[PDB]
Amino acid sequence: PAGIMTKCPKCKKIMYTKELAENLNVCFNCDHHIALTAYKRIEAISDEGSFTEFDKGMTSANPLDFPSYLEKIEKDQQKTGLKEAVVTGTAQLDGMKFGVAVMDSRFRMGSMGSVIGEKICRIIDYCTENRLPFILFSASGGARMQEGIISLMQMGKTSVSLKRHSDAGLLYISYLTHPTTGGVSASFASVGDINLSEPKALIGFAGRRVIEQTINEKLPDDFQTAEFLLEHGQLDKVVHRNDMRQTLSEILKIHQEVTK
Amino acid sequence: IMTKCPKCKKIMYTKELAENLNVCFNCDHHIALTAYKRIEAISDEGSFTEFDKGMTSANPLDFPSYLEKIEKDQQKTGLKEAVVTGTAQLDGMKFGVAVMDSRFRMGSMGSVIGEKICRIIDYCTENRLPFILFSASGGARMQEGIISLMQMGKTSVSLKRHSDAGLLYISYLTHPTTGGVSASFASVGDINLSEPKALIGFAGRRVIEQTINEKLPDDFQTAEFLLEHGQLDKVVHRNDMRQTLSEILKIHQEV
Amino acid sequence: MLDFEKPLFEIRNKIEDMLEASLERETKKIYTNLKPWDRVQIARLQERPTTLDYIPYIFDSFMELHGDRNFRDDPAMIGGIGFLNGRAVTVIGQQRGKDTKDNIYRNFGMAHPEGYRKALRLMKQAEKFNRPIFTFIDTKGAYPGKAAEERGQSESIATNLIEMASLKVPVIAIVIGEGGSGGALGIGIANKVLMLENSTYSVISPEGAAALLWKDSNLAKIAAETMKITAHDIKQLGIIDDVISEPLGGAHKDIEQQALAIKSAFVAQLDSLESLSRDEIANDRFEKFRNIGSYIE
Amino acid sequence: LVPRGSMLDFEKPLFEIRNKIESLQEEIDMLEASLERETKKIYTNLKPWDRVQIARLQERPTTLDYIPYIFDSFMELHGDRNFRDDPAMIGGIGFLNGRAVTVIGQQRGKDTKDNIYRNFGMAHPEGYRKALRLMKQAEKFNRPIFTFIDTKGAYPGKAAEERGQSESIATNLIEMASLKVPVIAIVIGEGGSGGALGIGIANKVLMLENSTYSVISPEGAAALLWKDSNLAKIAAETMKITAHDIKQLGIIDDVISEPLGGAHKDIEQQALAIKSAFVAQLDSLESLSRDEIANDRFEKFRNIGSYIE
Ligand SMILES: [Zn+2]
Ligand SMILES: [Zn+2]
Repeated sequence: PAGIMTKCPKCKKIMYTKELAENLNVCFNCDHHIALTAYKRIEAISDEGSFTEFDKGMTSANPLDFPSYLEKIEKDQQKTGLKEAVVTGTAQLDGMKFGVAVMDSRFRMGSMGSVIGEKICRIIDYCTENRLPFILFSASGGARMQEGIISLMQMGKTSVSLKRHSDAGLLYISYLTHPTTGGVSASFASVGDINLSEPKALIGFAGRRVIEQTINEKLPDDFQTAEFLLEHGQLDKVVHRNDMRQTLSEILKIHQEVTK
Repeated sequence: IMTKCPKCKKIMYTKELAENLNVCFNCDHHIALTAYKRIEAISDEGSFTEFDKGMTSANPLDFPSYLEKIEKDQQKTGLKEAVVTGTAQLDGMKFGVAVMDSRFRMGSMGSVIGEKICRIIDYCTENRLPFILFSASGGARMQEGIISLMQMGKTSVSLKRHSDAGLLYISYLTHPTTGGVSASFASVGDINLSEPKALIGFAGRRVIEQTINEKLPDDFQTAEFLLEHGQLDKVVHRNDMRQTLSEILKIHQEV
Repeated sequence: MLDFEKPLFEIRNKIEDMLEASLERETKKIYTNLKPWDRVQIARLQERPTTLDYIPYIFDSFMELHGDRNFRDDPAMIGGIGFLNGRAVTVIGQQRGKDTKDNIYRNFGMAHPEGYRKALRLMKQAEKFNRPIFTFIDTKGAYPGKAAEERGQSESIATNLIEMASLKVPVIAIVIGEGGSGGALGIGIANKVLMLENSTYSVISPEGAAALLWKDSNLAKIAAETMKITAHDIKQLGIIDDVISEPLGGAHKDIEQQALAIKSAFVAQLDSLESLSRDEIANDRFEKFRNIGSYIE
Repeated sequence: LVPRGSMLDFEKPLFEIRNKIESLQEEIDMLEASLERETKKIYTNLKPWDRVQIARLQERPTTLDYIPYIFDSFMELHGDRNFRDDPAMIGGIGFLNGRAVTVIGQQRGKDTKDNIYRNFGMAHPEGYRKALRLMKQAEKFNRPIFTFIDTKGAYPGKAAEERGQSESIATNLIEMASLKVPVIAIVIGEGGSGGALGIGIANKVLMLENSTYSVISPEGAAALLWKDSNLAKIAAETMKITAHDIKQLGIIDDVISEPLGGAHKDIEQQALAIKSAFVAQLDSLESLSRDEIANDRFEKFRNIGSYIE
């Protein structure tokens, strides 16, 4: 009857989509964490009805006149129903207000162009002005090369807003999701006050293939997994998705500014 | 009148050796430099003013024979304690200085050393002067027990205040610099300098070899090794010491 | 069975009443009159409670946090965030290991430089958010290894001393195990310092001092006594702020009770710092350490 | 990189003309004056891919080549105080016309053996952390910072990932963002993506006219977009990676001309042009306070990007 089932990419076990979604897209057979779409992620971590979307309508331009770019974007928009690869806004969890940004790797692999950079900057700046904590879910599998140097500069653009937010004494939780690679990994994803990730998520600057080729050796299986990054001191915690909401709620409570 | 090089066994005249800043003419081995000679080598003639020259050690733990051991080292070295402190100038630029001397109780740090170091640092802070500290320590001042341990914290609070005032601290690690001294002021210069082959580290070669049950490299813990492992800004041959210090001081001369 | 408990082993054998009552008397006598070396052996017990033993009884909603953002998450140094009676706090300390397999995992509570750098990162987080910091000292010393030296053991400790010196939040440390020299002080630059009555704080191990001063490591006992490494000794010198009693027999006899005593001491010590501003808290720590030492002018 | 000596494809005209004037009267020198004309024409009308090849020359001058001509009493300083002194990232302290400054940059290596030692100017995380330590020193003592970008990219290796390549770069971006001293960067080689930007978060950014700055290598883009690595040339032209392109987008502040034929033809002349640019740029920042200098950098990066509301 189609759509009603989902096959696990890792263990190949078939599951009711409904039941899988109720398990926050964790395969109940092998515990593989399947991608969660931006709105479902926001739903999982917020009080019902508390989400206000920011800059929902912003759309990409073609500043380099890169051939076929705006056409590739339109297709991703039709396929995912998103405007661009990030959803931003404010929400509450157990009554505590926070700014949020969730990247969706379905859209142009979650590669960061001007729109993602500007939307992330606007919610971070809003959180600075309103003294709110900020939570970013990274998901990026390459660079937005159609915007060339302008894409690279988004690493710097988002960093200046982030550091100003940090200097105001406010909390940034970086929530790295599968995959987090390249410029995103080497910018906002790696500088949370607290860095959290999910089991087996792949995180790194360069890809497995490029590294194996450069060093002429075979990388271990666990190479660049969240577990590996935790072992190497780069994550505060690896969080099974079933503890995600509770974990975020506790961190927000610890950091809640005596206020109002 | 003669000095034999501990490494190559070559015999030299003491006077000529000293004019060469105690660097062996034959094998380039850097022989220990006593406190006042170190100070002479890095300052303008007649610019040194010694601080707290007469401070002496007590026996707060009533440790047996402690004060007798101190007296002997005093007689042997002519020092009151294992550090000489004060102010000086190099090429007309004023600085605070502390030079540890490992001849005196191995340069192990007790209350006197901690207090004399803090006094010069604090002086530098109040007068906005840079500060240079020559470390030399081959063990713990166990006769003062917990009080000597605390000297690591004591010197650090003065040091961090000096740093927070925006002032320069040059840590000049000399042979040997181990234990609590290595794990406190010696490792946190704005610029860390050392001398060829100086041994620097937290634990001794013997204890580490026994702990890990393996043979350590010949260069393990040498200034050259620490530079390779990111812990020293520069290894400096004594022939360049005075000029390197003058240049660093000039770069950091305020306004 | 320790050495000093041999009387009770002899008495308990001529039982397997008068003797029963004596044995109880003799137990209380021994454990109310402990000698320095007896305390050292109690501190070194495998079952000496660890930092992770105490935390659940003292703090609420404790969340462990990992890593130095630089090299490795050191198993010997733990930390995280939680609540002390509803006040957000950061807690850090050396983690010994509850059994044998655990001892190897935790490297016996002997930290590598990455452990110190992790402690620092967590303390800077506490400072940013204005949280008090509680540290648990429990280490025979920083790890004397090859890799530890390569990765800057000395530097990692030395940096912690100067960064802790000027921290703008309250820091309260407690020695719950051995207080192994620079490796203990590396998380011990605090506004107030506490010690369990059977814990130690020494610039060098008794064995090390014995081998160096008397060339005989079997004179550890005399070395311990001559250095004065017991909680009550350190307090007499004004170097720690208070000694916390242990249950009869030692902390391991009643973890919950021990923890409640620690919690109470934390509250009292933190409270004594309540009126101080961010700058004053740092200055308070400055005065504390600046004024330690005895010398003749 | 391009081995010394072998001629570039866009030089063919010059080599063609060379032989003929060598297969010689009034005419021979007709060719000699024509060759000179053709040399100037070719090197005054360089294409994007021609510039890329020039940037990739083995003999392209390096950071340690320029420093002695620009700064006085330069003292190299080593280490991150954490793990290792990275050969690919150098730094130190010196004077720029009597004013104390800190200088940092990737060091590519002058010859083949040197390339291996310098890891081709491809930094490990220890390299970025060293750069940060020296910049923090600069900030403490209120010294301006000059950075030299010269890298095909941060090193993509196993150990570099283990030691937090991503983190070392990310931390540099946020810490450079709020530095309270002026920071001036110049791309003298290739500007390899995040590895370049890791020492590139500056108040002013300069590029040598034949240097590049790209989010990805032309070969990488060509393999990904067209699945054919051999289309690097079009990838490069389509991404717009030349100095004049970047300036057109307002992302850098000025393009510094190179001697005819490329920077390697006259290091001293090149250096004096760099030095002149450094002085101008630094002067333009003179009236800014410590907080204003940071805010200036904030506005610079915050306003980069194009989108449709
Ligand atoms: Zn599965
Ligand atoms: Zn010799």
